[PDB]
Amino acid sequence: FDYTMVVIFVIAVFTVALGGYWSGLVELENLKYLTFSPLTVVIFVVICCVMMVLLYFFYKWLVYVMIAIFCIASAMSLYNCLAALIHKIPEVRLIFLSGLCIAVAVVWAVFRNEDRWAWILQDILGIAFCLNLIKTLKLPNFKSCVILLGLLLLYDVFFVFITPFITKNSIMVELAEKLPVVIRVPKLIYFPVSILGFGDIIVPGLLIAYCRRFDVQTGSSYIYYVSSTVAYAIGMILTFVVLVLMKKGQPALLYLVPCTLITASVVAWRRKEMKKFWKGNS
Ligand SMILES: CC(C)C[C@H](NC(=O)[C@H](Cc1ccccc1)C[C@@H](O)[C@H](Cc1ccccc1)NC(=O)OC(C)(C)C)C(=O)N[C@@H](Cc1ccccc1)C(N)=O
Repeated sequence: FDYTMVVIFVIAVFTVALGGYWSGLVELENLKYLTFSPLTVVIFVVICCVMMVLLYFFYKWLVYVMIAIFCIASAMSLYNCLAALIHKIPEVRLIFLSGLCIAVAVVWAVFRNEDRWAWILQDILGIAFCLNLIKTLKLPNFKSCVILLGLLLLYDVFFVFITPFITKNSIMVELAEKLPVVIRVPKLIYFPVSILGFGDIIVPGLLIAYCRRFDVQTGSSYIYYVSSTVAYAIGMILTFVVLVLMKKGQPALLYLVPCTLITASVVAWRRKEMKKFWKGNS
């Protein structure tokens, strides 16, 4: 047990409970986006696998390409999130916000080496990126949710567990000039860092976004969203316990997808609404 492990859990739940909640907020005003498809989901999974293999085998230039793309995407996402937050309280303001965001992104790009104090910048950029990507990506129905979660679960478990049995080098032991995707937090006793991927925040984030959208659509207030967030937090705690008591790295998707899927299925089945929750309205 350590204080750092608490901080990662708070970040991984605050920015998923807010990413999911915010998704339903725009849904409310619509009733007054790149929707996925099962074939599209499979294509995205295959492209993710190919991208990961290319990252591992062509690392030298792929790291710089990923840093540049992540910097631009995170600057844009931070601008969008800050503009959305400021819009509520009563353009030159947009230009100033874009300038501040690009200044933060440039500072992060030029200060990626010092791990003493670049982790704050990387955490803020990652939280903004995850929030924006959860808001903008909408799933059509629970079938896509289940297919994507299961395919990612099998893919990630394979990549982390079966790869050591063949490759002489786990692939993720090299993937975490480090990769600009993983969230880095040093030991918060005096400042050896922890790592949490963006997938743990995004994929259950997409499921919670869909749950909140369904909440808004059907009429129920907070049932599915609260249930999914509670199960996601319990999954994070269980993953942390298993990681500490196993002394090895652990694929969290393994202790996240079953919990979230089971809780969503149970909460949908208790009300006899599985068919509607699975087909997708309209
Ligand atoms: C909640 C968290 C604690 C769990 C964390 N596991 C993880 O973060 C998982 C695997 C991983 C990632 C990076 C390094 C190792 C292992 C993340 C893993 O599940 C996802 C899979 C995924 C999901 C959706 C879409 C695409 C991919 N990985 C992912 O999103 O892609 C990258 C690698 C680019 C971040 C972990 O095991 N951390 C260990 C690993 C470690 C890091 C540093 C030193 C020693 C050991 C730790 N003790 O900090």
